[PDB]
Amino acid sequence: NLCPFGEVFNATKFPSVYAWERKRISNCVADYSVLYNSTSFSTFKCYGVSATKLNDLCFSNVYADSFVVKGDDVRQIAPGQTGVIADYNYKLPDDFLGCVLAWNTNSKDSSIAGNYNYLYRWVRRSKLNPYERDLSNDIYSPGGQSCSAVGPNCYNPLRPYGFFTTAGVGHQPYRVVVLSFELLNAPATVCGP
Amino acid sequence: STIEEQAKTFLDKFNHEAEDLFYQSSLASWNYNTNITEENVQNMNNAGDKWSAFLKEQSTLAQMYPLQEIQNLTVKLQLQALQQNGSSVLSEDKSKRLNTILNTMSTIYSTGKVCNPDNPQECLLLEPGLNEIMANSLDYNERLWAWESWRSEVGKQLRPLYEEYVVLKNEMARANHYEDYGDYWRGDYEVNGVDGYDYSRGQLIEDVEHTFEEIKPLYEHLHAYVRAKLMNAYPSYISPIGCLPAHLLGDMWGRFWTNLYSLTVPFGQKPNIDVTDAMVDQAWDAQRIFKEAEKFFVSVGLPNMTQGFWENSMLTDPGNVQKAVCHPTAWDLGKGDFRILMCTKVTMDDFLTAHHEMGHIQYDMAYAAQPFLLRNGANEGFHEAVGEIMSLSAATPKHLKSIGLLSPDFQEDNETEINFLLKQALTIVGTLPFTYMLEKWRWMVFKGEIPKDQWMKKWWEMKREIVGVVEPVPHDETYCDPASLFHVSNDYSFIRYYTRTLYQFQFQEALCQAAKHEGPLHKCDISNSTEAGQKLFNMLRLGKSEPWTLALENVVGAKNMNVRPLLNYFEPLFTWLKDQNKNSFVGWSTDWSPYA
Ligand SMILES: *[C@@H]1O[C@H](CO)[C@@H](O[C@@H]2O[C@H](CO)[C@@H](O)[C@H](O)[C@H]2NC(C)=O)[C@H](O)[C@H]1NC(C)=O
Ligand SMILES: *[C@@H]1O[C@H](CO)[C@@H](O)[C@H](O)[C@H]1NC(C)=O
Ligand SMILES: *[C@@H]1O[C@H](CO)[C@@H](O)[C@H](O)[C@H]1NC(C)=O
Ligand SMILES: *[C@@H]1O[C@H](CO)[C@@H](O)[C@H](O)[C@H]1NC(C)=O
Ligand SMILES: *[C@@H]1O[C@H](CO)[C@@H](O)[C@H](O)[C@H]1NC(C)=O
Ligand SMILES: *[C@@H]1O[C@H](CO)[C@@H](O)[C@H](O)[C@H]1NC(C)=O
Repeated sequence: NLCPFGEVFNATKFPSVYAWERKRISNCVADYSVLYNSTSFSTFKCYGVSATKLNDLCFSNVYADSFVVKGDDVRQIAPGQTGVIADYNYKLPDDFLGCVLAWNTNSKDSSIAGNYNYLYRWVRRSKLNPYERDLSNDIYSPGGQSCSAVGPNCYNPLRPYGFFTTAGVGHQPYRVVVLSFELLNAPATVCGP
Repeated sequence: STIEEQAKTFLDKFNHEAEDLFYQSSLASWNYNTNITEENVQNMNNAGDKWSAFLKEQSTLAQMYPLQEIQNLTVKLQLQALQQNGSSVLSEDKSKRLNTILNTMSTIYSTGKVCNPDNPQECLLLEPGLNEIMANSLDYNERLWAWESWRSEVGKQLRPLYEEYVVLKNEMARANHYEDYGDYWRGDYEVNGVDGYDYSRGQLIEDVEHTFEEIKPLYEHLHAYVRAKLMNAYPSYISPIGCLPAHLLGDMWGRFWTNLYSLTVPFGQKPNIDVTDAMVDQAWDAQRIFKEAEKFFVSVGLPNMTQGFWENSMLTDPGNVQKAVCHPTAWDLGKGDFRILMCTKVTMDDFLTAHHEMGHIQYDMAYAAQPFLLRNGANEGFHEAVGEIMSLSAATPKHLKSIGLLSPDFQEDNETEINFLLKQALTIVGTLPFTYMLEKWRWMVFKGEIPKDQWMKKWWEMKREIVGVVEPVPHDETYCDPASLFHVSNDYSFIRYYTRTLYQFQFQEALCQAAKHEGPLHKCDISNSTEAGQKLFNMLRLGKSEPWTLALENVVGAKNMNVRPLLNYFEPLFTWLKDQNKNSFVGWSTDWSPYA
């Protein structure tokens, strides 16, 4: 059985970073070679394991998380980083065994007038815990206080990205997939060829 | 819930929104300037209107934040830049009156025309009719007619309006906690709150005067030299003792002395340096010119250009049906978009202008990491200075030979250097007194020292004392001569051109000192010197986030503007002029007038 590499990486639509989707992979033979003649990865970095050793390892459980981020913020998807995305949207633990893949997708996620279909959170009361998701729509009083209208110092937490075709390489969309696998005393699920 | 913490989030919001709308406005403006249609004009006007409205509403909510409870200086700088009240403090009627006055003055300046008697049909505008005769003609009477006709059919209609203008502006200044409008203009150079790097608004005046006191000797000699040559051109019109008539100084107002070069060449048998023919021979295009400029900038350590610059810039005239403006400009649209717009042609002048514009782009590229409000130069003179030092470096014979554009057999003789130095002097040195006198007159009329009835009487007194230029026809009080220039009649400050000139020569000598140059400073090149590039980048990266005194010290090692490098640059011409002026008299007397 082939892997669903053509179903996760060839999807029609990707979710926003604040509402990222996680998928579980069943029994599979990891044949990455069917992905080489179609796309090239601008960022491919693995922590805890060498990328060339995936052919001789079998994982207890595998998860794939998908989202889309700006170009300059791709560096924030790492164990010990700090910043807006790392604190308020997606946080990764320090003891992380997995891989991160990121590729440029300007040709279809950008436009001449601008795409505004991707949102992210810019203010939150406290920093996030690893592997957590928040879907609130409150009004962010900076100092704790109560307000029921969007006016002075009461800001909605979500703001949209700005994607233009003629923008520079730091402001171009990038699609990011995080593959996280565990090694426990359980029967193996995904194995190499 | 400190006010400081509440203001940080507000600034974050403001930056994020300002990026997007500024980008939209810039894109619309580019679409206009590349391609002229009515629809493009409408789109530009819409975008501009939205950006002005957004800025005004943002300023109106910013005043909630008191400035005296903030300790971070970046935050105070941003808030102070955003909290300026503008002209909105005046009542609605007065604001409407002021806008009407400004629009009327701009229109009348831009549409005025004159024509000589007995020819009611053929009337010439300022451009390109009056400029051609002013810059090319050799007849006394035609030049006098043009000068007086332009200053008697356009100035008179400006004298009453300008009057009201002054009063209105003064009131606005006094509602902004300023002494007068001159203080408002001078406030750009003010820095306070940092220990050891402070600058008062009224200090600048003093320094300017001090600097001018050291330029008076050299200029004086140059003045004498020019007079002698002019005595040959107009045998019975110039006194050997007095000043120079105003209608014989190249341009209309006497701002530059460039056009006199043909009449004042030291050695006319030696042709100037010109490389256009070699450019045409080797089949050079615009793309080659810009590639050469990019290589020159790379050689000193600074980065390359991104793919957007090559893909989106318009380096050639579109021609055919399309019409576009051909004034060379460098655009920073934001969000990592940099462009250059110029109608390139194969000539040496375009070769130098490409370097100028690319220096602009490099400076704009250096400080892209600063917040939105701090994405500008330290003051209004750094931007252009950076532009001009590169053009100065790129025109040397060494650099021309290095890129395979001049014959290796070419050997320089001191006559050619003297000619080049005189040509540069007639454009650089001859404009400083004019600028200083104009700004001093404007400052003193705003301050209230000169009463209204004594305006013109002062204007031609200073001209005979500082610049040494006399009037050919007596002028009554009804005239408004200073309003005849573009900058005065369109509300633009005029001191940037002096600090700009001193700063560029301060930078050049400091950069050449780190490249281990040996010899005169007028033959320096900075190619293959990474130390000079690092020293320049240290200043370029800062932006407006620091006081300009620190920015200057990071390059030259001094905290204030200085004039010694200019004299060091022009020393050989100084000694040559001193040698040849042994028979003429140096200086002028005010009492002589052409009609006396
Ligand atoms: C800056 O340095 C480079 C590298 O030394 C120079 O390029 C060489 O120039 C010489 C002649 O000046 C040529 O013979 C070489 O072929 C060039 N390339 C190399 C790799 O040596 C360059 O000329 C220098 N710039 C200036 C203005 O002199
Ligand atoms: C210039 O503007 C006209 C106006 O519609 C447009 O048709 C034309 O395509 C434009 N030129 C370019 C190169 O976009
Ligand atoms: C001012 O705030 C900025 C925000 O990043 C911070 O980097 C800087 O250190 C602050 N200034 C001082 C003096 O702490
Ligand atoms: C002018 O500015 C001061 C302080 O920024 C403010 O108190 C005053 O209300 C402003 N004037 C206007 C436009 O109301
Ligand atoms: C600049 O561009 C050239 C040509 O592509 C390249 O060789 C060089 O590595 C680039 N980097 C710099 C800043 O020199
Ligand atoms: C140039 O140098 C020669 C000697 O090499 C000298 O005789 C001549 O006077 C110099 N030219 C000038 C303008 O001083």
